[PDB]
Amino acid sequence: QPASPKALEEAPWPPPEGAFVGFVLSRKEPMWADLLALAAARGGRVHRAPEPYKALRDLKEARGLLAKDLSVLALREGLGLPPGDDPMLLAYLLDPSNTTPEGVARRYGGEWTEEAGERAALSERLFANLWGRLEGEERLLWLYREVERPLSAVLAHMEATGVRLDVAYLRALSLEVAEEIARLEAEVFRLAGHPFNLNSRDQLERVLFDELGLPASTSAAALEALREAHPIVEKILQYRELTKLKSTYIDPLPDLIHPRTGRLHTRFNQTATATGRLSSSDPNLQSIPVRTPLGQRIRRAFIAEEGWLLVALDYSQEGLRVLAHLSGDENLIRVFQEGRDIHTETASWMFGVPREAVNPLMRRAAKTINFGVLYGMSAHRLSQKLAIPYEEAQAFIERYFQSFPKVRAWIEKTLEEGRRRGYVETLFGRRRYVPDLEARVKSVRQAAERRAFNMPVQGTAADLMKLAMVKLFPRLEEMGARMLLQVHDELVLEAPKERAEAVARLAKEVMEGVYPLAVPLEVEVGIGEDWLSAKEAAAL
Repeated sequence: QPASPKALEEAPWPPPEGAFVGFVLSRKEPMWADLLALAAARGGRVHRAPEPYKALRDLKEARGLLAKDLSVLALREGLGLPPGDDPMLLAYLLDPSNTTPEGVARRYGGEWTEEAGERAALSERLFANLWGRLEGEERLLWLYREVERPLSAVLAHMEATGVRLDVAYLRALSLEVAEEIARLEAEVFRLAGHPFNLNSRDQLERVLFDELGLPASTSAAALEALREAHPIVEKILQYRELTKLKSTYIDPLPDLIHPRTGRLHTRFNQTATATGRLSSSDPNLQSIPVRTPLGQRIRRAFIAEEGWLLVALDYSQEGLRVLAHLSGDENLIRVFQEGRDIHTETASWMFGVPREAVNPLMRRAAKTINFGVLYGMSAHRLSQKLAIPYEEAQAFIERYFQSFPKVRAWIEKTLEEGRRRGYVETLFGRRRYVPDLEARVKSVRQAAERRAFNMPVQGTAADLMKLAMVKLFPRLEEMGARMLLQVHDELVLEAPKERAEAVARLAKEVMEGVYPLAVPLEVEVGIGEDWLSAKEAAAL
């Protein structure tokens, strides 16, 4: 028989100052959860709270794994318990593949279990280990102290505060989408010659392959191939598209209004993504359509409290400004410095015509490359998007890199340094490991290259936004305003109607002045009763 493992020593609540917390929720969403257990740990000693909710009052901060989530629940219960140290944040800075407590425990030692005392002891141990791993990493430590750890309190406020929704609007939008779905379904039935359950894979296989005799398997991948093969496949794809938007971004939202707050509590996570951008859940704001009429309409459902207004701020051409800075391209920097329309000025440079001779077609081409260049868009993709011959796409790309040669040089150098070193870095020194740059299979290596030279751009953009949020938040609290949402290049605030103007102007200032680049940062801002209106004002 084996020796028994060391047990945690246990002492009475409350714990001493600086203790690490562990906690178990009834479900993962803290705004919707019951706090089932609360423990704290210090120097191989664990303190279990007899009634969790009362025990929160004894803590000066939430220090441990998922600290932000405990802070959100505290805020829901009317208690201002700020998140402090969280080993998830350390692990994520060490390697952004570290996104879950179970993964971090597996990698760096211990085990993520369902018992609050063990989670408290795990938190303590993980912090010690990961803090040790970050010794002599000055830039990562600075990012931790100045961005990541303060940002966790900002995220707790956003999630706990939530956003008001227009339920009547959402019902009206739902009906409109239902009408379109019904129209498409009816067409599909006519083309098939009989009704069937469109959502049934078996029934749909019969129709496509056995009845219509289309080439032979009913996945979204499969139907994409056949999209042009028969008019019915196009209709099925649209039906699936609309059904998904309705069931993902429209119908669930009213049920996510919390009965106690009357608001939707979007869940924000700062250790979830490859690039370091913040991610959202319930809803995933990033997946709301941007361009389509339906996508814009969903944002009209997000409204301000009575007597308040939303303020929507967004960085203009954030990625391209970062690329100008990182590449040091003199021509690209000059475009931004001189403050003229970036895409027009780009077309002028590209086509060797004066800006006054730049036509819509030229501007559209310049704009497509200005966005595609960030992601490694191929000449083939460019030719498809502009509906021009491949050869002409190639010519445009050459004109672009003739105008902006250090952009091409920067791309090449980033991949070269990435191969040599095994990682790429943001401006603030966040590293992402990119082992597939040396992968044999050409397919996978090019996909890796695109993700690699994008990380400095999008990762830097994320860093700038996160620092802006950290700098802005206490100024907003002073003014009696709120920070609600972040997605893409954009930040949404809520302000008392009479303070909305002053909030907008201050937020624009803070965001534009967050960090000095070789080019100015530019932020557009709009004010409105709903998010879509605020965005429409900002684009005006």
